[PDB]
Amino acid sequence: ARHVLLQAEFYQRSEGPDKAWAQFGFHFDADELFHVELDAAQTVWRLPEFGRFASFEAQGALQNMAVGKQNLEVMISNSNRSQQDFVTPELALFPAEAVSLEEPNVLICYADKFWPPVATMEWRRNGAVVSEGVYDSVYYGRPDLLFRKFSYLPFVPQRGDVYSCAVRHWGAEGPVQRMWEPE
Amino acid sequence: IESLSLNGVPNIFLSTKSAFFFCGAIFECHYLNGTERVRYLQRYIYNRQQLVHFDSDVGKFVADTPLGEPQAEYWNSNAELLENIMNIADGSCRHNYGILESFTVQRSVEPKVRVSALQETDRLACYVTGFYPPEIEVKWFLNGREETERVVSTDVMQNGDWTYQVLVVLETVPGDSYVCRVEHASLRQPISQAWE
Repeated sequence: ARHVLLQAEFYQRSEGPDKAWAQFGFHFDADELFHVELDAAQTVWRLPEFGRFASFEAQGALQNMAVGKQNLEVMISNSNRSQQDFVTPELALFPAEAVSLEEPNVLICYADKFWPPVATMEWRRNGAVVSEGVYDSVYYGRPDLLFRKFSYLPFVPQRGDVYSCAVRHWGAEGPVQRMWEPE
Repeated sequence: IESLSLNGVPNIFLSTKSAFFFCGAIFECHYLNGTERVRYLQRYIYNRQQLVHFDSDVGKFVADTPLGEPQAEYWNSNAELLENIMNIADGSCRHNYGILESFTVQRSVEPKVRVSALQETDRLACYVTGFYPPEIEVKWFLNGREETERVVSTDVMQNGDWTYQVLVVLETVPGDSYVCRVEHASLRQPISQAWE
């Protein structure tokens, strides 16, 4: 359409090993307004300004999640435990802003076209893991029913530094990785 | 602060009697021609298939796969459910639009424009970042004339933080005057950046 506001939720689980996950979010065109922390009943706005403009009663999402959990078990039963092939992610790595020496920037790792939406990013600078200040998004849908996810690393560009983002997808035989260096 | 409403609550499926299983539900408000028209959709997903959907222009659930058919028939049997769902397009969808409009529909973030010689120099790069909405026009002019032949643009890329970026490179061996012109809704006049 011309603009779309979308409430997107899911509940999923693995066996061997047994684990479950769920998600509830509001989205406007390609971007995320908020998601709910489903263990904490917390509305988490993607940008702080949004929480100064609007509110959302978080427990509604958790009540929806209980419905989705029941629907999952019913559809697993109705389908005779029907399942589908995993799709591994493709990765893009690019700075958020024009690169200047000694000017704070943010490196963006975008994992796309994967299923199911279970995937973690790990950042390295010159081969050493970096964690402080990293932000990871929740999983954003796609019309082809695959998913995508952003991770962000604050950094200060310096000549000869090499960054890497590695994505570990549920069930994958290994991580997929991409590297980037400031020009 | 006003409170957003749910766009929907998932309907309950009917039971008809290593591994991985996934169930998703999506509730969409489509805002067409500004406030003129709303189209409301529900979509129910199992693993990687949409089973059943609702389109307010139709007014009934429609199955997209045989697994969705018992579900559409079940829900379509409930007249009051269909009435309530049919009310969402001009109800919660428009309530949420009224709250959100000023900072989504009307969000405006200026692009940041850098022009950069690349290599000697065989390419000029016009890097445009940080803008919202994603619609933008970035063009190269040499000596006054727009260059279409030797221009390579990335797609407009989503940064995921409600900003977008694009890089537009002119393959050229330095005419005398190059300009990158950027037109964007956030700006009262276009940005013209000339290369030194």
